[PDB]
Amino acid sequence: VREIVHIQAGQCGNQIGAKFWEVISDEHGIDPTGSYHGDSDLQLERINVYYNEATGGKYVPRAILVDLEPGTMDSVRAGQFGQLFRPDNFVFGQSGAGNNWAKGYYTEGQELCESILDVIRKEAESCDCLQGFQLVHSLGGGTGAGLGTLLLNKLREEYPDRILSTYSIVPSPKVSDTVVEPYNCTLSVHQLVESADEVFCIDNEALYDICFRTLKLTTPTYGDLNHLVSMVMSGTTCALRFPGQLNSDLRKLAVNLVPFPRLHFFIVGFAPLTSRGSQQYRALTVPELTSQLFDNKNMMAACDPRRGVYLTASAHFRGRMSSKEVDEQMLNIQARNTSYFVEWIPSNVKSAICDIPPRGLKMAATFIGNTTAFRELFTRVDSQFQKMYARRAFIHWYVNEGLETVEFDEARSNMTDLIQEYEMYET
Amino acid sequence: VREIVHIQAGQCGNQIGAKFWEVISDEHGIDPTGSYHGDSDLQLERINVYYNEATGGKYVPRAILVDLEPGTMDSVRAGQFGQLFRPDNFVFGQSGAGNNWAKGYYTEGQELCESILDVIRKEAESCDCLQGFQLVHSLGGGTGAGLGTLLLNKLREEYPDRILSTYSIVPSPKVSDTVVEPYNCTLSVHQLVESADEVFCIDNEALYDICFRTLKLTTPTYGDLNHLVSMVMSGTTCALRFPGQLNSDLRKLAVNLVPFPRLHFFIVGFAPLTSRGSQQYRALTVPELTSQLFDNKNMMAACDPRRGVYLTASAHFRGRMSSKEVDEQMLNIQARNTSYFVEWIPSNVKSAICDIPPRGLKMAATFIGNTTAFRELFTRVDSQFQKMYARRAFIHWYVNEGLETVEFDEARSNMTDLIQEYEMYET
Amino acid sequence: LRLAAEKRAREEEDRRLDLELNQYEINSTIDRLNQSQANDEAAAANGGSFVEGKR
Amino acid sequence: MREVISIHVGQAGVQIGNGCWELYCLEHGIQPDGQLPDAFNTFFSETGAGKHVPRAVFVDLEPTVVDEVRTGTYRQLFHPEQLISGKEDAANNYARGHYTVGKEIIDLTLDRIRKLADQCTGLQGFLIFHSFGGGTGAGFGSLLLERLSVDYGKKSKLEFTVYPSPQVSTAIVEPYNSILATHSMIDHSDCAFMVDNEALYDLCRRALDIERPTYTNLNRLIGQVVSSLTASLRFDGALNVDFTEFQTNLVPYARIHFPICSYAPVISAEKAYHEQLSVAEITNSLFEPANMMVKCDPRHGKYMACTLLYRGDVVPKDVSAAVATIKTKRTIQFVDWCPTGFKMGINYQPPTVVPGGDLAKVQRAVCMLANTTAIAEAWSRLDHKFDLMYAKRAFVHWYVGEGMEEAEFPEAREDLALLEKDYDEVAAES
Amino acid sequence: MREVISIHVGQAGVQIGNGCWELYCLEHGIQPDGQLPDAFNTFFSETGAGKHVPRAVFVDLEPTVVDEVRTGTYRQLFHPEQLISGKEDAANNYARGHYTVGKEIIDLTLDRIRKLADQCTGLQGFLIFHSFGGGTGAGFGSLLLERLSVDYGKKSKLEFTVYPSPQVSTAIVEPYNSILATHSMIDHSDCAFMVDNEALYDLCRRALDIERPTYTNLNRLIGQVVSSLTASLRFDGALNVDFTEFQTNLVPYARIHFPICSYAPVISAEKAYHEQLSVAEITNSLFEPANMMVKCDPRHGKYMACTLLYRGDVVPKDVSAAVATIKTKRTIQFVDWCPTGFKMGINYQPPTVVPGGDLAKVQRAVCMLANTTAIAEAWSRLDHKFDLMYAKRAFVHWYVGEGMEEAEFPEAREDLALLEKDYDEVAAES
Ligand SMILES: Nc1nc2c(ncn2[C@@H]2O[C@H](COP(=O)(O)OP(=O)(O)OP(=O)(O)O)[C@@H](O)[C@H]2O)c(=O)[nH]1
Ligand SMILES: Nc1nc2c(ncn2[C@@H]2O[C@H](COP(=O)(O)OP(=O)(O)OP(=O)(O)O)[C@@H](O)[C@H]2O)c(=O)[nH]1
Ligand SMILES: Nc1nc2c(ncn2[C@@H]2O[C@H](COP(=O)(O)OP(=O)(O)O)[C@@H](O)[C@H]2O)c(=O)[nH]1
Ligand SMILES: Nc1nc2c(ncn2[C@@H]2O[C@H](COP(=O)(O)OP(=O)(O)O)[C@@H](O)[C@H]2O)c(=O)[nH]1
Ligand SMILES: [Mg+2]
Ligand SMILES: [Mg+2]
Repeated sequence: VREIVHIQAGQCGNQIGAKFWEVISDEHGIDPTGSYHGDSDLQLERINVYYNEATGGKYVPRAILVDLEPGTMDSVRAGQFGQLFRPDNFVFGQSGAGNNWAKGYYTEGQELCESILDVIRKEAESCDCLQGFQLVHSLGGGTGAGLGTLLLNKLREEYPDRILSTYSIVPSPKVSDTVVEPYNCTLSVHQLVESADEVFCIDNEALYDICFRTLKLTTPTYGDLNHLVSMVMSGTTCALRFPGQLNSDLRKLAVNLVPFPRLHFFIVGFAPLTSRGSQQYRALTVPELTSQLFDNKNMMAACDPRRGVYLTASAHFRGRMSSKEVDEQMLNIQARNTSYFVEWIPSNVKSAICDIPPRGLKMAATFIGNTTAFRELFTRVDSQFQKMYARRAFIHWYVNEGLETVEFDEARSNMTDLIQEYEMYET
Repeated sequence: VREIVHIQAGQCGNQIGAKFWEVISDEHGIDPTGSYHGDSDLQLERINVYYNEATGGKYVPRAILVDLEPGTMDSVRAGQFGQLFRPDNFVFGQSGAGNNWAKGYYTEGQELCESILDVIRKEAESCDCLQGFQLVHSLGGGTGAGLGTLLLNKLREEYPDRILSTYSIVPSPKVSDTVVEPYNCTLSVHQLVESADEVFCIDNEALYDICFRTLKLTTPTYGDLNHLVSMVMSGTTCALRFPGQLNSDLRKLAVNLVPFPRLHFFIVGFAPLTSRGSQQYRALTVPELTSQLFDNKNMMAACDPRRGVYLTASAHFRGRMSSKEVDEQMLNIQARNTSYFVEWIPSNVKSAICDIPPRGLKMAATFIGNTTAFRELFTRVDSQFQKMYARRAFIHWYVNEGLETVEFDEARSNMTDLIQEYEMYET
Repeated sequence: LRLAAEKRAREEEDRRLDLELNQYEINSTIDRLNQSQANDEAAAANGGSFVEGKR
Repeated sequence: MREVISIHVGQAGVQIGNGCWELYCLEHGIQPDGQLPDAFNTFFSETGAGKHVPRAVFVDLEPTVVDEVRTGTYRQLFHPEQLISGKEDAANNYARGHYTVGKEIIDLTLDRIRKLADQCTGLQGFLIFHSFGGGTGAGFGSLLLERLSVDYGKKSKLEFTVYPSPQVSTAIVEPYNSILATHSMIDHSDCAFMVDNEALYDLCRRALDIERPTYTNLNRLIGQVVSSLTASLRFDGALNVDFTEFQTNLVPYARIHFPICSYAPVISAEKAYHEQLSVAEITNSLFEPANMMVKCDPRHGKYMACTLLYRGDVVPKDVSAAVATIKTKRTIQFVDWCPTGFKMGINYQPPTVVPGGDLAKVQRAVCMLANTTAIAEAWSRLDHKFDLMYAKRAFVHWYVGEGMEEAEFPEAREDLALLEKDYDEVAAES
Repeated sequence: MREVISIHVGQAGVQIGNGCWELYCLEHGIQPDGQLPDAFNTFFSETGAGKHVPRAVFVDLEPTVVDEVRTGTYRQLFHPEQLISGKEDAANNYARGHYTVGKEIIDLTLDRIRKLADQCTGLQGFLIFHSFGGGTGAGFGSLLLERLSVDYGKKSKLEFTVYPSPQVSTAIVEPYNSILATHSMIDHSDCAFMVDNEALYDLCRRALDIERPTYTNLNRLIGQVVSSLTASLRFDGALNVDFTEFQTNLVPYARIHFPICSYAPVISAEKAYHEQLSVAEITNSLFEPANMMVKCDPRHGKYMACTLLYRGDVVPKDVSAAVATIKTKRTIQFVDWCPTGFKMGINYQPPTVVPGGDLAKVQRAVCMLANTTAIAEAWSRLDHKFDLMYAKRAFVHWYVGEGMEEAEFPEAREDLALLEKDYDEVAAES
């Protein structure tokens, strides 16, 4: 009884979130019509974490979907599992997104803000207990980036104690789908640092790299990319839903990995990812997972850990496995790569074991780590933003909405200070 | 044995009452021909409250129909349940309504009033006991607004002890169907404040908003709006007709809800309402009814409770349910939202339970509240009256009936004093 | 012991009659008279369209 | 022989009485119709042949609740003269149930209760049931006691009243009604026991495993207390306690008479399978704050004398060890000028069960009536609730309009303040 | 008779407990349902009918571990009151389990342990289990001990805790919890036994023959030590040792109480086929650093008083020869003011083997409890780890926000610092 409320914003959030419920529904065993047709009693133990039950044996997810234009919504209901969601949690506007952060924050955000909060209030106050919320959005756009940050303040004001876990997609370095991304990403960062507890950062380029290097997919689509992200979201909350030999929920993760309030940005990775031809050669052992997780290529964010130093690391294991073997690997990897860890924190690796694995896989692992390599990703957007801002640019589109030019300077100042903060703690 | 006399005056009142008898007759199981064909012995326990029995098993309602022109009387005569009423109870004039308050109150009202009062007298004196009266009328018209006040003063003169509960519809804030309503409503307010014990205000606009938002009805005719309002009349007096764990009649409600002699205007609501096809997504329980009742959108009057504060509130519950569940819910909603309730009145929420819910629902609820938010509505009509009165304008049509200009100033003076009295008690 | 097993039998019976509520969603939707079905009343046939005013 | 008269006033009284007479009839073995398929005479009269009739008077100012009994199964048991119904209820208004409406039916009521006592050769007390918040429970109940004091004099008049809960409230005008009825109760009543719904709800959820109780389940709990309370007059035992013994043993002064009640063991079938429930355990269960039927912490104040009643195969040696063990509890405070502190009672007739019941089939049980200064915490609560409303004259117009004088409002406040002074002065140091 | 109460806290305490009760129920001859197909009174009570119930309480702030017992095969054995589960765990935060969440459930637990002590006619001690790094194990464990100290006082409260390993670690904030809990444990506990997972991993792989163990195998090893520890109170023996004797014999001062554990023979069933395993053999195997359940070499320090427990076929003559031989071994040191240095006990009942068990059916086995200065090595490692993180204050903000004042952080460091030099003075000789 540690319920979690799920919020999806924008095109990125709705498609990632829709694929997310396909994963969980099959894990728990819920038919797409919403009825339980499962195979084990353990599934119905703690389905209350994510679902409400409609009288009749029909289970409804705790999902709230937000967008400024209804185009993406009807694409979700056209999906196989779209009938599952409650029709009244569909909250959408009747205006173009604009791909504009200021337009989403000031003009269309305020109109939708009041309606969304009450929809949040229904699901937040319908359960016996509430641990935290779960936000899925991208930062390069205007809808999820703009309105997502505004809702993040209101959630913090009303519900300070609860865990505001957010998952973010960062604009890519090489090829990106929007010109004005440096403006959108820089402004959004100010709200994430002060409001949310936990932030996980995903880069689209690394998702492509994993597909071509490891999975050997000849033609990857956005379905395959979004499938990888859903696994990490599934893994983190698995400790809530199933029994295990060593439990670790969200609040344990925040306490251990976060040493200071502002340093809470994370990278993730998932093992085992097996090539379709290498399956016959790979013998699944616990050390085999350890190799994939700490390998730099497996990281879902295009920031190389070797260029920085680790502060904390966390690994989650799923399946029945030896406790000695898991604990020995954390010692082994820590002691054999000592140059990448900070001296003034001993035992930088946290570990956990959960008993029930994903379907088809007899053992799997999840990795969450915090490192100084993030200075790379923020320096990237800062450089592009400066040149786009030294001369004025598309900026007039934002000024005509109500945003003041001083907000950009404040946006860069806070973003710059977080870069220096990670510089200091490397020493 | 707590009989109640029902009077229908004007177009709006007549059609609401016509639907209102369909609700009762189905709930008791009386054939449209006036004969009993029901299914439970409990229906015949206390049918005497609303009906008279004609020798032969034919049941006749205690209804009196009033209008100034015969148009609506013929409309009811052709209705499905038209034959139910007693033909001698149809009293009407032979002149146009005129949409004039002064004309209805002074010119045509006096000749009709002496006959109407005697029509009341046969039914009021025919029964073993008589607790109160029931009137349905509008407050923007010429017949209901004017003649309803005239009969209310006379009924108070003859029956001082009885509860003169009336049901009124207020002119809408955005779009309304008459040019000269502000004159009509202002003049009627003087009478209702001093003579009627209980007044329930309902707005047509909130009825439409409930229709789209919850009922999804694309084209709501006047049948749906009157049926929704008919639910509230049926809910309030249900405690007299059926047994329950905690009885609460009209006088119990007056003493509880009304703290001072002049603050007795009420806002009403009902739950649950069925979203087409979406009812399969909803698990109806006692906590779910509580969510709708204190949801501000389900209020039938277009005055926002959140902009004011509450003084007293009352909820009825119908069906076999837990008494602990009811009493815990009232406490929960009062403790979680302390800002909207007054300190110098503790336990602002009254509760009650009835055993037999209406047909079609295994449980249902009724909400009645009294709040300072009525100041929004009375400011509306006072403002339109003020800028119309300064120019004089349409007064030309009321003066030629015998109404002095001094009555307009007196009517505003009492109306404004009522607004101030709500202002002062907010402290 | 017996009274405990008897007690659980009563609860299962009570939940069955709780789950009956799917019956009265049928009435709520099938309620055409109450115009949750949007009847289009009063014989629209273009000779007239109306029998009862509000209809 | 020996006999008690039961009067039920208002909904909260008659609805409890329905549960009490179910338990009483099934315990002795009388069918609901009044025939048979001993102690019968303390609660019933034998009309002849093979039929029995209770000693009860059912009264409420509105006919809905009473007509349920007239149409229910027990319609064959009662004598129709006993079932009295008014016309229109008191609307939760004290003035309406005392001054205007109450006096319309009081003299009809008093003839029946007096008539019922003529058949009663050995009367020794009365049992009267109230709800403080109700208009009829408070307004008409006050008018009833005022008359019975002169009608019968030095006969113990015991009451069983539902005291308003700290937070759970169903009437807005509830704080006004309790103080007005407090003045009339305090002079005439011999002793009035306290129960409240809020503690019964939590008790009915924690010990008895019920997810969502109703008023029905709470009523069976109260019936068990009265059945254990009166069992000394009906069944054999080892230490009989008469009605008059409660009057002297429990109350030290005239105005400190209000006790609180407790019962043990209240347990479900599955837990009683695990617990042994001997004499030592059940005695320890009584003194916990959770088992108190009034949601007031005894640890805030101190104890005066308590009375203990045991029903079952209970041996006197175990009883003495239990209370001596209780006196070793340093968390339990007793007042120094009551070093005796206790009266005991033992009876052989075990507790009795009901079809469709909630309780376990235990071989022994104990019932507790306790007098404590802790309930002074409850009065200061109710006094404060009254102060906010009357400071702004919140509901005076309704009461004054129905014959009540305003002058009673300060006077009833004054008497309560004297009661509040009397309690902590009693609890003061030796 | 003579009883002992077992209390289990957190994930480590609970799943150790169901391992222990699996052993005890199999050993005594009772089905998991509590029926039968003696010394029952030491661990069990007899309910209604011939059903038995453990004297145990399971406590945690999160329901996952407890609900495993509730749906498990042993579910009918326990009384549902004994299984206490919180709402949300302590998140490895000492402040969260001590101040904020711990005080939400502390008073509910203390009633249940006290109520279970009423059935304890001859209560002589408690057994309490912890894991130092956990929030509930440390934070709620300290509050439980602090309250229990004033409740009972002169009763021997023995603890059985898992000391964080020298290098194997699963929590980063692990040093913070151990030191803060250490200050609370040192004043209130009578005696607490240290074990660590890292040594139990090495023993269960080297001596006992398993490639890849889990926590399940380790918990069974712990159950053997407690089973032999309490065997003196249950079954016959030539030299009995009560709980109170362990308190006096082992600990020289108030603060130096912490002993370490050892057991012999730990041998797989194939290896047990080779050797006779006489009394001298098992005594020699006890003292090697490989068999120690705490991964600190005693050769770094010196021995004060040691307690030896023999079970099975051992004869008192052979014991005296064995201990005399061990005194001749010059790889074993003793402080000069402990010339006696030993407490020995002999019991006749051999250990019990388990279905799906790992150990062999050996008919003579020995257990050792020894207090050594080699434990001072462990404190320095833990103290060093605390200082590195505290210098830059890596996690203070989480603890302060959950009700802790910062001033407690240096205090627990000081109290540990005194204990560190406390050990050196005792290590000196004159
Ligand atoms: N235990 C129990 N309490 C009840 C029951 N019915 C009502 N009550 C309590 O009675 C209190 C209020 O008193 P009323 O219900 O108004 O009783 P009354 O004396 O008849 O008052 P009127 O109806 O106005 O004449 C509430 O707080 C309820 O908790 C019942 O069936 N059992
Ligand atoms: N020997 C042994 N140790 C265990 C076992 N399970 C957990 N531990 C140890 O317990 C420590 C972690 O603390 P927890 O067991 O989770 O104790 P806790 O009080 O429940 O911690 P919270 O989850 O915060 O409540 C780790 O060092 C583990 O090594 C077990 O089954 N056997
Ligand atoms: N990983 C991933 N990225 C996506 C998906 N759909 C869109 N994107 C990318 O997300 C970025 C921002 O999307 P956008 O439409 O601006 O989202 P919004 O403004 O918040 O509604 C674009 O560059 C897209 O290429 C998806 O399904 N998965
Ligand atoms: N709810 C409801 N309102 C109506 C109906 N018919 C008319 N009205 C409203 O009632 C208001 C005044 O009615 P009116 O015809 O003047 O009543 P009159 O006083 O008898 O003449 C108008 O603004 C209408 O919008 C109806 O059937 N239902
Ligand atoms: Mg009443
Ligand atoms: Mg725990």
